[PDB]
Amino acid sequence: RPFERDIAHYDYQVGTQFKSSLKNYGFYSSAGDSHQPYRVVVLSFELL
Amino acid sequence: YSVLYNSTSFSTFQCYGVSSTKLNDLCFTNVYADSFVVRGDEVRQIAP
Amino acid sequence: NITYGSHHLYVSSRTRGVYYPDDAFRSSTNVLHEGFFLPFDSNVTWYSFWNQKYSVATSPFGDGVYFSTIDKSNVVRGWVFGTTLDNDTQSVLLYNDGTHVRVEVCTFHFCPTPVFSASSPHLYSSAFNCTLNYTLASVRADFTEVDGSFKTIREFVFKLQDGSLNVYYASTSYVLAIGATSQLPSGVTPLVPLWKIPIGLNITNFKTLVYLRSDNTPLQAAYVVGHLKRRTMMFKYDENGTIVDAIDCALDPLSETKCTLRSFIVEKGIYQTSNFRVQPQDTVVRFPNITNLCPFSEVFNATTFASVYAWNRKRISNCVADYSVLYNSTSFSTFQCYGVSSTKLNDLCFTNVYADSFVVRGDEVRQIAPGQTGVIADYNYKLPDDFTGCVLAWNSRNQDASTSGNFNYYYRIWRSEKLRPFERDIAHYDYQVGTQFKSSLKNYGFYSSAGDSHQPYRVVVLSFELL
Amino acid sequence: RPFERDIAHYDYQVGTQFKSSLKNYGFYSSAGDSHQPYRVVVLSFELLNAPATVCGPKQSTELIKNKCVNFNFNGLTGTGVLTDSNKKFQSFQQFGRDVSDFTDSVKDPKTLEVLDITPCSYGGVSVITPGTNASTQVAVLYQD
Amino acid sequence: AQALNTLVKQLSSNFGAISSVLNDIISRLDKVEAEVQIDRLITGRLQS
Ligand SMILES: *[C@@H]1O[C@H](CO)[C@@H](O[C@@H]2O[C@H](CO)[C@@H](O[C@@H]3O[C@H](CO)[C@@H](O)[C@H](O[C@H]4O[C@H](CO)[C@@H](O)[C@H](O)[C@@H]4O)[C@@H]3O)[C@H](O)[C@H]2NC(C)=O)[C@H](O)[C@H]1NC(C)=O
Ligand SMILES: C=CC1=C(C)/C(=C/c2[nH]c(/C=C3N=C(/C=C4\NC(=O)C(C)=C4C=C)C(C)=C\3CCC(=O)O)c(CCC(=O)O)c2C)NC1=O
Ligand SMILES: *[C@@H]1O[C@H](CO)[C@@H](O[C@@H]2O[C@H](CO)[C@@H](O)[C@H](O)[C@H]2NC(C)=O)[C@H](O)[C@H]1NC(C)=O
Ligand SMILES: *[C@@H]1O[C@H](CO)[C@@H](O[C@@H]2O[C@H](CO)[C@@H](O)[C@H](O)[C@H]2NC(C)=O)[C@H](O)[C@H]1NC(C)=O
Ligand SMILES: *[C@@H]1O[C@H](CO)[C@@H](O[C@@H]2O[C@H](CO)[C@@H](O)[C@H](O)[C@H]2NC(C)=O)[C@H](O)[C@H]1NC(C)=O
Ligand SMILES: *[C@@H]1O[C@H](CO)[C@@H](O)[C@H](O)[C@H]1NC(C)=O
Ligand SMILES: *[C@@H]1O[C@H](CO)[C@@H](O)[C@H](O)[C@H]1NC(C)=O
Ligand SMILES: *[C@@H]1O[C@H](CO)[C@@H](O)[C@H](O)[C@H]1NC(C)=O
Ligand SMILES: *[C@@H]1O[C@H](CO)[C@@H](O)[C@H](O)[C@H]1NC(C)=O
Ligand SMILES: *[C@@H]1O[C@H](CO)[C@@H](O)[C@H](O)[C@H]1NC(C)=O
Ligand SMILES: *[C@@H]1O[C@H](CO)[C@@H](O)[C@H](O)[C@H]1NC(C)=O
Ligand SMILES: *[C@@H]1O[C@H](CO)[C@@H](O)[C@H](O)[C@H]1NC(C)=O
Ligand SMILES: *[C@@H]1O[C@H](CO)[C@@H](O)[C@H](O)[C@H]1NC(C)=O
Repeated sequence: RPFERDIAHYDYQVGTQFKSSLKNYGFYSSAGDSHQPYRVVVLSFELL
Repeated sequence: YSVLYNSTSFSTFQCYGVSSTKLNDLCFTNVYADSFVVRGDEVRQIAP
Repeated sequence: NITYGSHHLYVSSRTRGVYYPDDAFRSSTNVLHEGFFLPFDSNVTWYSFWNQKYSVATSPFGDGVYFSTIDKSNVVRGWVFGTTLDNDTQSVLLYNDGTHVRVEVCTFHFCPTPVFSASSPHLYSSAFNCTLNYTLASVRADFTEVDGSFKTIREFVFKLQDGSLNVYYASTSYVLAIGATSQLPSGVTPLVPLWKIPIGLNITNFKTLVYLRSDNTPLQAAYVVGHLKRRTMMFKYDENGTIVDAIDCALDPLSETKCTLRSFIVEKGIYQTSNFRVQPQDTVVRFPNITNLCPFSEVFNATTFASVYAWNRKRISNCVADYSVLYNSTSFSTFQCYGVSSTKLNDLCFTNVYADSFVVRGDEVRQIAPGQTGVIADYNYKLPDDFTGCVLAWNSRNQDASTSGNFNYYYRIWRSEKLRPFERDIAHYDYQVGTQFKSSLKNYGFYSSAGDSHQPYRVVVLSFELL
Repeated sequence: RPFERDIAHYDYQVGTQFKSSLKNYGFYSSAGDSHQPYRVVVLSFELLNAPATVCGPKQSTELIKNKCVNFNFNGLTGTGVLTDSNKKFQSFQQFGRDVSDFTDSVKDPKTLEVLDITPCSYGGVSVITPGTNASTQVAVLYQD
Repeated sequence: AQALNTLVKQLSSNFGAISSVLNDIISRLDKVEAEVQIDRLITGRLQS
């Protein structure tokens, strides 16, 4: 759901094996811009 | 946001519900900031 | 091969060629449909195969064709669609082999006068680079000759939309004598949508395929070819969903009266009618006779570009703007037009054209747009909100980047106020950062070994006027 | 033209010389992302009154009839009352429409039966009041 | 009196815009984005 955060650690079934649902980012310095790490800052505003 | 110009070069500045050129004349009642790191090709997914 | 002569007639189409224009199940409604239809009581060419006369010719396709065959022994086997029907172009081969209906988009070296010899096919000598081969339906149609009179009429409408060949089909029982007058049946027989074949081709001509006997003599048959035109029609839908009546609104004043209302029955009276009779048939293009091409090599292939704070404006006039010239040399990573469509640029004439050229970073190309916020938009180059023109950018690392690094490009980091649209500030001054004074102009470091967000990009902004 | 493919080999005149109209991509592994090769897959969809061939991974639910419920048949959503139908409808087509483009009938994908769709509270309801500051009792007229 | 009061009360309708207040639309968006919402409000109020 929007603005929902799930930090629980659990595994899921891929066929018959169980693999972790968290995957790792490999950020090498010699790579393309589509694989370069990007820092994203999201601002939310209210005007009440 | 003009303070950050000499240090941070923004590859993405997209505003929703407000215009980015109008940000210097608006006062907000509530502001949240969400920070994370994604891949370069996943920046397009941070949008409604 | 087939040295026999031909025999073509000229009959009236009457009230044939009606097909379903959509897929919805409608009922008890009179619906106006606009599109490509066979006009009522129009010229249609009749080609006869009885009396041993071979009448196959390469008819033009146009905006769709109406095909109707009248036979008794399944003489017409299929069709060949294409442009030149040679081996330099790709052609569609839609036919029946006696057990299936096969479509083969394929590059054929067609035999002269392609025809079947009984069940043996003798269409093409060779085929290659052949992007479609599958069967549409499993129907049986033998090559045995049936004696007597003509029994059924099979009607077709072939249309091209979105690179797909749409086939509409209807079969009706129609008894016609061998020596009788060649004429089409009466009434309305709607053609149901049969197939959508993704041929992905350009079709301008089509040829019919028939089958002969083992002695290579034509059988008794006849086929009619009509051409669809841009027409407005009204169809009457039955309560069961079928089409039972049709009106061509451009035929006569009575049909125009029926089309002005939404009824097939008009009461006694005088009715004002909307214009359905006349449609434009020709296009008169009149452009000024200037022949010079615009100096795109002078601006796009310049040795050095201006900096973004000191962007260069150039006036373009008395020339033809052909952007397809730049395709073999310049690869545009950004072609965004405002106020006009980029696909419409080849059909437009501009009273005034300006060209603004500068160099920014790779990630600052997004700031060259109306209503943007950033260092370039605030302090270097701002577009108006009602901007009419196109923004052109392309990566230039073979020109404006080096291994040691290019440092000849500058941008303004600070101003006392945001720039107005199309305003340029080239004054040199310093500003206070805390207690120290630093220059308001910062230097671009364009190394050849860097990411595309830091690679130098050459931006050309065109401004148009339509007065 | 849209969705048109031209695979013919031919040459064109560049000034006075003739050059091939096909140009070659050079995809080096050490290059920027603007010159890196990209694989593009373009999907084309159609939403007609035809049987579903490709659909999404959404789990089905048991039928509820004679009740005002939300429904989802072959991606066609809506809200109404489902009832058993005596309608006979043409094959290789799914839902029935109206002159006002209101979906009144739909073929079930699993049981292969047509069901009516009746809008919830389609009849007129009138309330008769002696008036606030006179009473709180009301009388209800269910029209027709 | 009821017709005049209804005409007054119809000024609080969005008519498909982001807000029924013209000042919020003007102060939150730039000219191009605010033109659409102001045109929607103008069409609704002209209809009223
Ligand atoms: C077109 O040219 C005109 C004339 O040159 C120019 O007007 C100038 O605008 C600046 C920026 O608004 C004005 O400077 C401001 O003036 C007052 C007091 O002097 C204050 O509002 C500002 O001081 C703040 O900002 C300073 C840094 O900018 C800080 O050091 C200070 O502590 C304050 O925070 C600021 O100095 C300037 O007075 C006018 N000049 C004249 C002659 O009117 C205008 O901006 C140009 N328009 C463009 C480029 O669109
Ligand atoms: C080549 C085009 C071609 C088309 C478009 C075609 C369509 C077509 N042919 C059919 C039957 C038939 N139509 C034909 C024959 C023909 N029908 C024709 O339009 C033509 C040109 C022939 C002859 C080559 C015959 C003999 C049958 C009966 C086949 C059967 O028993 O299934 C049917 C009805 C199927 C049914 O009722 O189950 C369709 C839809 N068949 C074709 O062969
Ligand atoms: C990525 O996910 C897919 C889909 O779950 C995995 O494909 C399955 O792999 C298992 C074995 O691991 C097979 O038994 C299944 O038949 C596969 N399903 C499909 C739909 O292909 C795939 O293995 C995963 N890849 C990883 C984890 O590297
Ligand atoms: C970039 O600009 C910011 C904003 O002006 C500078 O930050 C100021 O730096 C001065 C000098 O050190 C300090 O006195 C101020 O307190 C700082 N202000 C803020 C808000 O941080 C920053 O130094 C500049 N960076 C450069 C020039 O590299
Ligand atoms: C790219 O295309 C342009 C435009 O057709 C070519 O420019 C022409 O080049 C020929 C010689 O090859 C000259 O005679 C013409 O006068 C040029 N025309 C224009 C309009 O400039 C250009 O050579 C092509 N570049 C290639 C193939 O590398
Ligand atoms: C089409 O048929 C009509 C019928 O009257 C005829 O007059 C006309 O000449 C025909 N057109 C051609 C091109 O044969
Ligand atoms: C293509 O057709 C030409 C005649 O136009 C012929 O000479 C040539 O052999 C053909 N090439 C093939 C079939 O590869
Ligand atoms: C002549 O027609 C026969 C069968 O009708 C076919 O096999 C042959 O290829 C044709 N001749 C040429 C030169 O294509
Ligand atoms: C077309 O055929 C020729 C000759 O066989 C071949 O060289 C070429 O690669 C083919 N092109 C395609 C697109 O299949
Ligand atoms: C199309 O497919 C059929 C069936 O596999 C094959 O016999 C025929 O040669 C193919 N036609 C071509 C490649 O032109
Ligand atoms: C509609 O179809 C039914 C069922 O086949 C048939 O009895 C009826 O006559 C048809 N109605 C019309 C008007 O053709
Ligand atoms: C760019 O165009 C100029 C025009 O004078 C030409 O000399 C040059 O070769 C072109 N190419 C490059 C890579 O500079
Ligand atoms: C599955 O679909 C078939 C028709 O394809 C239908 O007969 C059947 O009832 C459906 N459900 C189950 C549970 O098999």
